Amino acid sequence: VETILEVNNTTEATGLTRLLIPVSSQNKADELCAAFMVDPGRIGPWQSTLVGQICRYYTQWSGSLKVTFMFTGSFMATGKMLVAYSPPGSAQPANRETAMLGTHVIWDFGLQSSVSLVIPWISNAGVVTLWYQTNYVVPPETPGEAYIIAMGAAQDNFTLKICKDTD
Amino acid sequence: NIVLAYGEWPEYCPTRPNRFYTLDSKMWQENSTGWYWKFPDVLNKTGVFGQNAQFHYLYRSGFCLHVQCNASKFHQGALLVAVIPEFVIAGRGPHPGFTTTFPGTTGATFYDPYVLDSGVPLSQALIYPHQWINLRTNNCATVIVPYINAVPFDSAINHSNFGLIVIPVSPLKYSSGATTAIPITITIAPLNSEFGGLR
Amino acid sequence: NIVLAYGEWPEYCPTRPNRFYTLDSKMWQENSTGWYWKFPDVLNKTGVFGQNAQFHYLYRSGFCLHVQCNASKFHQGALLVAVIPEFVIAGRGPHPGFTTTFPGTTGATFYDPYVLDSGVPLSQALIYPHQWINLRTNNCATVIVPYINAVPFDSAINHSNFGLIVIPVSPLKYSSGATTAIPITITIAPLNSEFGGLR
Amino acid sequence: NIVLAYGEWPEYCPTRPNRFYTLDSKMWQENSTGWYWKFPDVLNKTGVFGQNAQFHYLYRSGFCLHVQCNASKFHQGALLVAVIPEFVIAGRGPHPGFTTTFPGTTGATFYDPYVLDSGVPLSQALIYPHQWINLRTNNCATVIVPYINAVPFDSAINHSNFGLIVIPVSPLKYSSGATTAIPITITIAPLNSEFGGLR
Amino acid sequence: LETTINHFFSRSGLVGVVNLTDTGYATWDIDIMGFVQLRRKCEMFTYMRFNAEFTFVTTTERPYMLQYMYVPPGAPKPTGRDAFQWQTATNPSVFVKLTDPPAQVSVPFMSPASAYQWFYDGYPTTTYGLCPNNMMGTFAVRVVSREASQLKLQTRVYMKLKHVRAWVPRPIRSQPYLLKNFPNYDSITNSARDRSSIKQA
Repeated sequence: VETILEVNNTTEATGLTRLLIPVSSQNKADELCAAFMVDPGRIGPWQSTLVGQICRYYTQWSGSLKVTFMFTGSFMATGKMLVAYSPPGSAQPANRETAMLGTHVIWDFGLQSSVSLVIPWISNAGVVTLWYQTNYVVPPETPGEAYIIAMGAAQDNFTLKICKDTD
Repeated sequence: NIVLAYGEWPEYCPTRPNRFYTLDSKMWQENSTGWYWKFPDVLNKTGVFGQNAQFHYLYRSGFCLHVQCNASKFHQGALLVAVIPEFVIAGRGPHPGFTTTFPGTTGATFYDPYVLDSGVPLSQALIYPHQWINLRTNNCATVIVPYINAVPFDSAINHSNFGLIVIPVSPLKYSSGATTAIPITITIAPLNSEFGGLR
Repeated sequence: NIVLAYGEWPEYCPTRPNRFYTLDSKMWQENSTGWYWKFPDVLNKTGVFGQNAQFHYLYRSGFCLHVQCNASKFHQGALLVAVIPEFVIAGRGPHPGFTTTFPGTTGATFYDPYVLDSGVPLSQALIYPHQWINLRTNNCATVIVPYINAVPFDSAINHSNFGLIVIPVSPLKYSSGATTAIPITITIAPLNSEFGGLR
Repeated sequence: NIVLAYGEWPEYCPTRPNRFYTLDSKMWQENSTGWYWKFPDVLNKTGVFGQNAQFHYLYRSGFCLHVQCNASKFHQGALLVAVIPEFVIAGRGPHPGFTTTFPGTTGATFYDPYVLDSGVPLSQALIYPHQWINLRTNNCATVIVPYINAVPFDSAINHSNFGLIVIPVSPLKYSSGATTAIPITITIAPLNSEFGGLR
Repeated sequence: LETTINHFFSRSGLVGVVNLTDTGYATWDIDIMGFVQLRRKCEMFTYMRFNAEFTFVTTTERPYMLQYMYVPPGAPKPTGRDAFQWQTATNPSVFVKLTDPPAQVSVPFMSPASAYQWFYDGYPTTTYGLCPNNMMGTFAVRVVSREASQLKLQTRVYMKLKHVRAWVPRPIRSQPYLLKNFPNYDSITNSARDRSSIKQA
């Protein structure tokens, strides 16, 4: 079940504003919008979703998680995003170019309002980011700020093993 | 498009008595925080159904909903229409009372939407049959709800079958000159009502 | 829609080794004046192709391009995407040098677009396979380019097969309050590459 | 002639990417005492396989070996080529460290060959797939090794699948005037490599 | 028709004008980019392929046995009128008297690549856009006598292009150019002459 994923879990979030990733209109090209680990169970972003609670039980997990985004701007806005991904060998990339060579999905705004991404074969890290890759374009008399809320789910081959009490 | 709550198409197996009712439209501002209604209470003292639920003390029906907000192309924001069975207001602090739990047609408002006023976090609220009203794709949402209860009958006044929640997740931003509020109207139609016993 | 450069569908007749590359988006202001890239140079030191063009000294490939700029309905202007074979920067005044003729992924800019920096007037530039990006009809353009060379092979580093030019013919005008710059992103995919010889 | 390690012919059941590599020949003197290599570590930072094992973090392959020493008819001695799975250096005295356990292409040497530096006596070392290089019969030896691991995959850098040992059992004696050292060259070819995942 | 590409090049115009004093000889590199009437008609295209034939017309200010050597691309050019390059049999030469009607000879297509390239964007490894595969040779006109020629003769070289085939086009040059083999233009003239206003045709 695709549930809402907390990403903006900073100190000063304090409310419903931690369920959403900000998108400015003054960010220069290729600056990281958000980044978080793909870790169903470690203390962080996945701790709010439904996967992250039923995997505090069942000590050993393995499967194929997917991550879905959607956009919450006006109809007139238009931009692009580069949803990237890296295998758990290395850390996150630095530039837009060294992140482009991975498993990118060039997601834009004028055509699609939502996009998914299939992450293959985790076990008991792996880092997802998203980059701007273009300016955020508005017409006049339009508020130039929007938010991107994220999702989270597990596909068919997501299996579990030995039971364990929670917290 | 339409979302069947758990896939039922509610039939019935006490006589068997369909006007599209229309609740009064709430205004949605910048600093608004949500609403809830708790069916089948809001249809009481309203219409021919109200004269069939106040006098009869056994009840079974299913509903068809249509939540629809009209916004121009210069606004933004996204709502959340969910249908929670046996939705219980907890009470902060100390029980909540009566005029908080049964709001009538004027649907009551939230205090803390992040925990749904019951200690249940909103991050996992999509287990219930949900439908995103995203203001750059559509302007309507439709949920069909069957009769979900352990006992096959209940009273209409006391026991509430389920609730309907509307939560502004992303807040509404608008450039200056546009209208400040956006209405939200709701349509309720009983599908297969079946009353029993007259008092 | 798509424009085959002279109608080839580039096949090949030395091993035979397709990721959609994405160059970094240029900002287009009011007083901007154009760009150029000179393929197949910009794919060097980039990706697995860069590790296949820097070590091998024979080469043949064809390309598929996708120039796409995203603008709202409150801007105006029209670009010009042309694909010039053996495109030579002349040099004003006095040869132009090296960092002017091989710009890398950061595509260099024009000085005098009316003569294309080679004494060739822009009025007749539509002999080349062109595609108008008019900002009130579409937002994309797609050119497929075969391998156009007299000798059937060349080196990847030295000889440039062709060039890609983007010229703002009508300047961009916008009412106050809108965003000042408009991005232009480009997608490059090799079609039938065929390298030869390792060093 | 050739010795299949436990009779497998290693097939495979993540893409599927064979040059005969040649390690650098060690000199064998009178008072030498043995060598070991610990595959698949020595193929790292070497060749196209090194660019496929350093960037990928899942791995499965099998090997074909060819240990060959060239001696004239006026020398004598007998070596021992064995292939030990999960070969662990113990450490005397006090752990051995890192540059002792992962020697790279320069294969490290023994201290005490009688106990194989692990408390395991050499008298029983022929359980492993062995092949005698006796210098009055032949001059070559060939072992084919499948992929022997409990988990079907591992990393290439950290976990070593097996090791290769070369031990002079009978020491080399030679009359005066002959050359003092005898070379030993080794050939390594991957059979069915199958990598997975890029970093 | 007469708008086909073979008829568009089939006139035999002047290329180079060579005069010799008696030094004693006179050489001339082969290049069609000598006059502006032929350069503007040959930067039209990018790849060309053609055989050429020549004609040598001689105007004194009687007949002598003056010869016209030919150097294929790679052979060394003569340095003196009595050097040893004049007798190498691998250089095809043409002996023609003065009073005879003028000489005429054909040259085949010698470039290593399939067609000539008038635009190269690269390097051979100031060396920008100098493709060495356009060399066609010299002629090295020499009057033949044992000593003391004393003519003060002037030759003219004509050129006809035959069997020509052209590939991908380019737009024409619109500005005068300074250097001989480079498009440098010294930034500006327009293309169309002005009128008074946008109205009033």
